[PDB]
This record gives sequence, structure tokens and C-alpha cells, in this order.
Amino acid sequence: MVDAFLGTWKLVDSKNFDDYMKSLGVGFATRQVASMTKPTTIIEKNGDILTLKTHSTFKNTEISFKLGVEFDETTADDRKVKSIVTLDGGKLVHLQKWDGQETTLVRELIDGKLILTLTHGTAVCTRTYEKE
Ligand SMILES: CCCCC/C=C\C/C=C\CCCCCCCC(=O)O
Repeated sequence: MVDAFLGTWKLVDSKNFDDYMKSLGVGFATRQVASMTKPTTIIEKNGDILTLKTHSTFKNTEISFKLGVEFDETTADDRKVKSIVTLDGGKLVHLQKWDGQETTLVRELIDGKLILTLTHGTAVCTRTYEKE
């Protein structure tokens, strides 16, 4: 049911990522480098366990999770969060909670592109990935 999200994806557009990073308290030097980084995201499944890798020249992450089951996560910017990833209206919705704060990372497929919408506070970032 998540199968169309599976594969290797490369960043091809980014809007308002600096705003999103600023909202999370990311320092200017990290924002600078991140603004010029194009990650590759790899989404794999093995039964109902998904693994989502984000690789780049700057930072790398990897999470594994079951849909609908909370997991601990330590984000690229070193937040220690409680996370859950579900399918909602055909979109893969990742919610992170820490210290009463929350952020959503929503992935949807539009015309074969994967669109990642990041929301924290008032900041809304839209990043577009294309399939490799
Ligand atoms: C792991 C790759 C990180 C690339 C940016 C570099 C540093 C991290 C700074 C802020 C992290 C915010 C959460 C990371 C969001 C990655 C978004 C994406 O998946 O496009």
C-alpha cells in the first residue's frame, strides 16, 4: 500500500527549507551547507517494516519502522524525538514529537515526483524528489 513510494529518489527542488531549519533552531553554518546539499532518499520495505535512508555529502540518516507503531528517532539535526509514520489519504505522514513540539514530514506522489512537505511552527517547506 506504500509500494509506489519505494525506490531511490534524488532532490530536484527545494522551497523554504531555510525557514524550516531556522524554525527547528538549526545554526546558520549547518543551514548554509544544507541549502546546497542534494540528498538521495532510499525507501525499502521488508514485510511491514520500512527503512528510509537519507544520504548526502553532509549528513546521513536511516530509520526503520512499522507503519502505525511509534519509534524513537534521532534526527539529522540531533533532535531526540518520538515518531510515528502512517498512510493517510495515500500520503506517507511522519510525525515527530519532542518537548511538546511537533513537526510533520508528509510525502505524496504527484505526476511521478515525490513531494515532501515539512511543517514546523509556521514554516512550510516543499522539497521535490525524482526517481532514480
Ligand atoms: C540527512 C540529509 C540531511 C540534509 C540536510 C543537512 C542537515 C540537517 C539539517 C536539518 C534537518 C531537518 C530534518 C532533516 C530533513 C531532511 C529533509 C529531506 O529529506 O530532504
